[PDB]
Amino acid sequence: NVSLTAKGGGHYIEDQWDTQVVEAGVFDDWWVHVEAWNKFLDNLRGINFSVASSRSQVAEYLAALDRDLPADVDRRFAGARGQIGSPNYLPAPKFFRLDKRTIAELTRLSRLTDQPHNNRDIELNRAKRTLRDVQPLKDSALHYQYVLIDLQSARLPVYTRKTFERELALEWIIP
Amino acid sequence: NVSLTAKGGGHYIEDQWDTQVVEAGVFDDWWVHVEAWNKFLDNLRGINFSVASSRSQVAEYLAALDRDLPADVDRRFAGARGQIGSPNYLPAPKFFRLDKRTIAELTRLSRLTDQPHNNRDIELNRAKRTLRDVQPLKDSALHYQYVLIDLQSARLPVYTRKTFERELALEWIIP
Amino acid sequence: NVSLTAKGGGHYIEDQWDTQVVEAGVFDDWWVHVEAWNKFLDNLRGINFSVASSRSQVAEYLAALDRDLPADVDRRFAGARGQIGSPNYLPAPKFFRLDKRTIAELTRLSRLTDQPHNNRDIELNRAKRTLRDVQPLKDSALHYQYVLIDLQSARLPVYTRKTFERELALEWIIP
Amino acid sequence: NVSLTAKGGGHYIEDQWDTQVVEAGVFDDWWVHVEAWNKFLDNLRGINFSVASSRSQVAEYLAALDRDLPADVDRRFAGARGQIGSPNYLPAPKFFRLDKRTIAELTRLSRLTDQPHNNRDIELNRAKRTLRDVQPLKDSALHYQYVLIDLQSARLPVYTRKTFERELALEWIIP
Amino acid sequence: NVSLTAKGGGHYIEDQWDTQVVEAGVFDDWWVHVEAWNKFLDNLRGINFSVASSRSQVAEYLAALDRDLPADVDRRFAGARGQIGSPNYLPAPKFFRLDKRTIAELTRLSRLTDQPHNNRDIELNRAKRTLRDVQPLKDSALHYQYVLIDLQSARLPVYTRKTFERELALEWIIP
Amino acid sequence: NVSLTAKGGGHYIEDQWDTQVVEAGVFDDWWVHVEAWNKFLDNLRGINFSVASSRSQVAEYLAALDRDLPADVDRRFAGARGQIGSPNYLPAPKFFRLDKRTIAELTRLSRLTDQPHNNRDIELNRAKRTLRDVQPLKDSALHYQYVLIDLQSARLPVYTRKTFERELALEWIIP
Amino acid sequence: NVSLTAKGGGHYIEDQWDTQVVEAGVFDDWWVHVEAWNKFLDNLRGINFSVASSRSQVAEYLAALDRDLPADVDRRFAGARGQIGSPNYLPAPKFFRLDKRTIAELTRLSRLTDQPHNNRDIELNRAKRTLRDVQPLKDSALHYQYVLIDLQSARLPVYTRKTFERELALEWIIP
Amino acid sequence: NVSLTAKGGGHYIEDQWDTQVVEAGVFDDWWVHVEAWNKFLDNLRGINFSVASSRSQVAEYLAALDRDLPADVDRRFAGARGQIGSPNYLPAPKFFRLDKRTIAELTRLSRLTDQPHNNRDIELNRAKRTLRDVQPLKDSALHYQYVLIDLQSARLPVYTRKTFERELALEWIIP
Amino acid sequence: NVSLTAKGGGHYIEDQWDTQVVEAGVFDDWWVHVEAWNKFLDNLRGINFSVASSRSQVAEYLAALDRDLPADVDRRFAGARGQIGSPNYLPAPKFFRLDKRTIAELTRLSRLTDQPHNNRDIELNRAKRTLRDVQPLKDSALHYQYVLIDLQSARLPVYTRKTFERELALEWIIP
Amino acid sequence: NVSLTAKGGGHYIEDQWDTQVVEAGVFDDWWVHVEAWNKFLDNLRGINFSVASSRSQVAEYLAALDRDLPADVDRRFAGARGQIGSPNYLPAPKFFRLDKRTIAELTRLSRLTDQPHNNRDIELNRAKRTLRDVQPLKDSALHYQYVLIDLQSARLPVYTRKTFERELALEWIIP
Amino acid sequence: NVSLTAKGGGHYIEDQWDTQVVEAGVFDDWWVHVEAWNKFLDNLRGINFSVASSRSQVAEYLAALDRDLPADVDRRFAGARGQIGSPNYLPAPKFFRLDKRTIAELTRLSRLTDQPHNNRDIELNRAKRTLRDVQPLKDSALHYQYVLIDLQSARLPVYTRKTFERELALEWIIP
Repeated sequence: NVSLTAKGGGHYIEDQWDTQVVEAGVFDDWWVHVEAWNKFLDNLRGINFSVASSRSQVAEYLAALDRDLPADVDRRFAGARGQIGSPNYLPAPKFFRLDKRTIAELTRLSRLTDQPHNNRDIELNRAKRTLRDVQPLKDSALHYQYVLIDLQSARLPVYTRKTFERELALEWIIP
Repeated sequence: NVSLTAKGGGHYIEDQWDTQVVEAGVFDDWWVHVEAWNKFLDNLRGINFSVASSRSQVAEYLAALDRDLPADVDRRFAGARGQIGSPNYLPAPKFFRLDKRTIAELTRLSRLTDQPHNNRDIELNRAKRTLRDVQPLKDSALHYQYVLIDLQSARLPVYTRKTFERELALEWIIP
Repeated sequence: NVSLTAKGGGHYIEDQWDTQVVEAGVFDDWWVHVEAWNKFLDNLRGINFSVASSRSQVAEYLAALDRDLPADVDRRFAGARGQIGSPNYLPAPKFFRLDKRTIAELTRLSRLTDQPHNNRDIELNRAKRTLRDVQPLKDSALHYQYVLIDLQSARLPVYTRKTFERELALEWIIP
Repeated sequence: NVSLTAKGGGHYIEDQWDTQVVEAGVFDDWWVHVEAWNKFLDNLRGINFSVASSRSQVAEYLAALDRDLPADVDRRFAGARGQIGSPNYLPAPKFFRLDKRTIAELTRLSRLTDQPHNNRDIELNRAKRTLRDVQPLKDSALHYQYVLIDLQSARLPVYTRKTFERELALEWIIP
Repeated sequence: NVSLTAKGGGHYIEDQWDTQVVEAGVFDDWWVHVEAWNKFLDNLRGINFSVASSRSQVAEYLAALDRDLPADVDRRFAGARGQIGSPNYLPAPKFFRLDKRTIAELTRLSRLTDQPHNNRDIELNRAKRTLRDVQPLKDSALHYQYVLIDLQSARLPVYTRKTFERELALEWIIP
Repeated sequence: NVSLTAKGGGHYIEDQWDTQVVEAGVFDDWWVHVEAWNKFLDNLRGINFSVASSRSQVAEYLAALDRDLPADVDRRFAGARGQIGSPNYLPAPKFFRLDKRTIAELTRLSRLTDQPHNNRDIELNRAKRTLRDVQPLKDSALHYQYVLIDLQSARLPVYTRKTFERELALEWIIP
Repeated sequence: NVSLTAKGGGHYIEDQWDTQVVEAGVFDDWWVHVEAWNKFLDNLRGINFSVASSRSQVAEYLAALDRDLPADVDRRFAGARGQIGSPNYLPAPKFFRLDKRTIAELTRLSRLTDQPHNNRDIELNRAKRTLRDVQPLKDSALHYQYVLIDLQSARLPVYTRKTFERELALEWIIP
Repeated sequence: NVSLTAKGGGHYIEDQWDTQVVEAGVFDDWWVHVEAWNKFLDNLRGINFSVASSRSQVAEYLAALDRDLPADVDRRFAGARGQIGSPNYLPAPKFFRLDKRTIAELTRLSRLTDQPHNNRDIELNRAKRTLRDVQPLKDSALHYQYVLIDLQSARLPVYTRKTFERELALEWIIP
Repeated sequence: NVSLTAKGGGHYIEDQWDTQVVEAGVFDDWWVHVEAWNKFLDNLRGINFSVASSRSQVAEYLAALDRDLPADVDRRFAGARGQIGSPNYLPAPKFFRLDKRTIAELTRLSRLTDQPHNNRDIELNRAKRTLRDVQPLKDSALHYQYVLIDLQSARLPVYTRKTFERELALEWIIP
Repeated sequence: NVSLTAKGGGHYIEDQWDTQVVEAGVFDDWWVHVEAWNKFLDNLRGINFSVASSRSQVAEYLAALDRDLPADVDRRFAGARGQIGSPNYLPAPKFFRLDKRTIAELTRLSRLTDQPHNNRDIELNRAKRTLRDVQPLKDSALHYQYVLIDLQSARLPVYTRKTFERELALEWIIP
Repeated sequence: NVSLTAKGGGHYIEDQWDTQVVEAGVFDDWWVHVEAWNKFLDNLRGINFSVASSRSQVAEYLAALDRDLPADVDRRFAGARGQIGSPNYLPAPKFFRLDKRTIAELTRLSRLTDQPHNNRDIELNRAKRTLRDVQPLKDSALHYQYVLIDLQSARLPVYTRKTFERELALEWIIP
């Protein structure tokens, strides 16, 4: 994934594939599915700071919210299945383009949540024989509040075939 | 959800769908059902600061008060079922448009309620062998009073088909 | 590896192989497979600082994310198998050229994660008969946040036969 | 080793062998096989500082990554076996010339890793009846980070027969 | 946004678009919606000086009170929907032209509210172990009173199609 | 980027490319996309002085608000896609020419925000065992208010093909 | 590098090579690739003064932004690959000539960033048992602001074959 | 070294060898290889002042950047191997003549970096039981900035056989 | 601006444009819009002497009360839109011609308001550890009263097309 | 710049170029663009005396308000693009000839603004442990008022092709 | 440099070279390139008096604004490349003859900027434990204003081949 639409027909002319595709803004850069991005966001919403394994989640969800381009010549940009006006339509496949800027920020959260910590004092005097402290946690907790805000705030460009097609002058051969 | 009105007929001309719909102010931005927003608000009313799990609620309710556009071409904007003047009417489906501004604020509550804390001292000296303290809790408690006030105060635009139809020049083909 | 495409046909004229290949920017310098680089990156994402063996991973993954040129005369630069427009295509073999600059940085992480440490006090008083401390860990933890950011941020040149062929004037004899 | 190509034919004219070979830059100076150097480098990558026997490795690997000239008259400089364009080719034998400068640096690592230490306090109070300390280890740990960086960074001259032959005006008699 | 009226018909002749539109007083300069400006103003009214996050608001509201021209050829200047004298009218779309002068002033507030401050003494002696001071805050507080007054005082030109059309000799082709 | 419009057709006659393009005012000098410049500006609006990482943003955003000429022969100056009067138009690609003067000023902000500072006293007496001070921060804070004002104030020339074409006598061959 | 265009054809007549090439303004003097210079500049933009290893970068980047003449007879001045008007063009190889003046200035930054410092007091009283000070750092910090400004400000001559060929009367023999 | 070109043929007439070679400006005076000088320079670039062993480098690199005349009768001045216009060319062997003036300056750096120092106080009170000081280091640090600048600034004469041959009327007998 | 009336028709015969327009009393000399001049005047009315930023206003308002000729051939002198006697008329565009004399006086105010001052004593003894004095301020305060009086007093010539047309024998070609 | 109009056609007869152009009043003497001069003037208007960096501006703006002759044979004197009476006209390119007298005066401002000063007493007693004084600043402040007045007052000759052509008997060959 | 035009053809008859060239007004006397002199002048414009290293610039720029005769027999006086009327022309190479008078004056600035000074009191009481003074600086600051004025004021003779050829009866043999 984002996988989806399959090999067949063929093909992006590929005279333009490299001139305009692998050259930049592709592979180098993420694509995040919408209605897939929206629930991730609340996944981060969405976390207590901190008990471990409530921070182990940030680190993980960045992986497995699968984040790659919807097409490879041969294969088509993710598209609509079926005609309009009918019970089987299920048309809208959607994609958020993530700026280089965003990703760098996204990893920022990725290691917002990691702090080198003593917790391994619960075990020596508590299970055998004082208090834990949080200022490192908390100035990361609030840093978090801010880094997260901008991700929701800033709009990211939506893409589709009507659009990824117009957007870069690339077209899909019939035969 | 907001789900509801189903695939059939068809369809928003879709000549204008992207020009005027996915382009902005849609997907990017929330829709909250009224008479669904109203009880959420009291859900937040509505919380003691703090015993945990009375703050775990804020975080959750932001999810599952389901918050998305009432239509996708193919499908129609949420509408009235039945004719006027009759026992089966049940006409009014209503929607609050949430500003980009609001959501950012809404997450503000989302991590108003999270504070990195020591509570895990109840366990070592209390269950085995001093006092808890609240200033971090309380300046979040009052911050809360203020962030919440504006959500009730500020009116948010109500939408309906008579209105979402006029609002953006988009129309629903008969056949 | 990167291994792959096999001995046969022959061959890069080899009149130019040394003039333009072993001379520099080859052997001396890494090649990292794409869609192979992308998951490594999240491998590093991706680590807690620290419990050992969560830092033993950085050190290892630098090895075994195999990182060498896709060709040796005799053998061809990694290429596409099959014709366009058909079920068996599987065309895109991709490669990130790693700057001399990057590698030096990459090892920087390699011994970001190594710190000479006391941990071997858990054993004497804890298992027989005080607290661990983290400032060395943490100023490496944050150093980490920064060294890692640039690896994602900075774009690295993508290469392919249409491209590694044009890029250096080297060509593959038919017979 | 580097051993390899065997006695036969004969021979470097040996009128020039001493004028241009044993005189300097030969025997005096190392040769390191490529694709043999590359894995050593990660061998050093590649080490924790410190638990002993994770430092005993540096000392050893400098030996046994065998590091000597590919030829002695009688015998030829390491070369290609077989013709081009065929399944049995296996052509590329490669060599890094190591500067006098490098070796001196290489031993620098060799006794970066050796420190006179107390560790033999684990045994008296721990096994019979306080804490270990690391500043000597750690300012060697970081010294290490730097000494190692330059080894990867700096390119070292690649050599081959097309090249070791041109490089010094020495040639191999037919009969 | 200001978004609104949609692509269709076409179009500003565009023979005059650049002569009289992108040339100056457009893009370069803001447009603020009325009845959208009016509530912003009270947003600033409207702030206590100071507790942080009561100054974080000024900075934000300048963004997201969306402030751009109501038209782009192709699209029409924001207009009236429906005929006069009827239940669906909702006619008046209104716009404040903001002088170059105003914006520069508007940012003046933007960093009226930012002061480099010590507040991070509450944490060391108050949460661990004297008084805060306000003269920098207060001579910004009063500076504020004055900078804000002129924004309300000075009238800014209202615009509409009957007017933006007459105002610059630009007209909208029928077909 | 600014990337965009792709290789094809061809080409700027290139008899004039160097006489009038690489010679000066090109490569040497920035181009900033409009509606891309406008949000950057508020990005700077827009910052508190100071907590670090609220100043780390200035430094970054200067990079990645991508700032280069819209064309290279072969490729065309960024242009309009589609005919006038139709749902797919999306015509206006816009560009701010940045004076040599501006850039020098722009870097001025770039290291307005950097000050050599003691902050690393929070750690010794606060986390182990007095007040921070701001005059260096604040006379940079206000310096900032002024350097930023002129960037918004001063109009910068807008460019387009109707215009970059007339502006320098350069034209695009049909075949 | 700048490496690139390869041995073949031949050759600069070399009757003029020394009269007009090695004699001066060549080898003696740097060449910096454009679109390679542009990102370096922001590399320096671009640095905090100071935490070490944020100053270790200046020193390094001067090396490895590779800075040498695009040609050696035999080999051609870096040139365009392919014909005009076609998908494979990738024509523009560009070069900034660096004045003797610039380089001397460039090293000025090189040891702007180096200051003999006490930092090695963090370790004795902070890790075992007062404040750090910055005036040396800061009058280097501001010195920096100025030395850097001129590098962006001053235009440096762009070169190409159409130009390096005309510039010195040197020409490339066909056979 | 500079070693290189080998005994054979013979010979500089040697009627003129002493009249014009050993007499002066030879043996007495250094020769530094170019493209060998260029990387040394950045070697010095290139150093932090100070932690020891970052100053031990200056002292060393003056040795082992090997610095002697390219010829001894019998042997030829370093020359080109192969004909022009062909894949094996590798023609340019280059040499910087170092003035008596330069060398004296070069040693100036050689003991710029040496200062008699107390550092051996880290060991008595720090490892057993105050602050280090830098004014001697720093007025050597800046002295350094200046001594180094002139080495890059001042051009040094390039030499080659076409040139070392013309330069002193010395010629190489055929038989 | 004064911008306004647009390119079209054409044109001032331009046989007389230079004889009678650019020659003098045009470009050289200001034009100030009436009903635009009138509010500026009260802008200056209108200022307290002194607290800074109440004097920063004089300096600014001289800029941005935009002050240039209403026409350039091609374009017409600012004129009336629509016929007499009707709801849309909005006829009167008006202009004050500013004498060379006035402008020189106007700048007089421009640096009436600037005085080199000590104010930066509030900061050393007031914020850390006597009185400010005003005679320089006040003899500028009263100087001000007088310089300002004459600007209101002296009438300046009003201009319009009925008048700028008669005033210089210049006329606007029909076709 | 003033750059602009490009090489083509050709050419000033150049029989008269030197007799009447390079001989005097050209190169020797400045040309300042109008509508480029006008905003510079207010740039100087326009400055407070003094806080540094409000005087650093005078010095800079003299550079970069680019000030050179509009033509070099081959190239034409800056001219009008397009025919009269049409939407694309943009005719008027204008130039102020600066007397030798003016420039000398202009530099007068250039080092009106520079005064050798003590300011570097803020740092010793204010940041560690009396009043600043202004008479040198102020008699430069008022000197300024006067030197600036004459620049606005005195009219400077406007030039154009209809005029630079008549002005010196120089003409532009057709072929 | 001024270097440029290369050896070839030949030659100034050299019967007249010494009679009329090396005899006087040549070698003895400077030549400064125009459009190279013009930016130097602003380089000096252009300096604050004083902080050191803002005076170190004067001293340097006198060197490296390279200042020597455009020709040596054999080589031609700097000339035009290409024919008139064509895209490649780039004709005008220009030169200011500097009087003996000027140079002596030019060095006057050279040690206008050098004053023996105490600054090395910042270090003893300021960094360990009164005010700096400027009268020596300032009467050099103003002396500067005057010495600099005449350099701009006084016109210096422009030279070219049409002119350096006529100027001294020297001519360039064809064969």
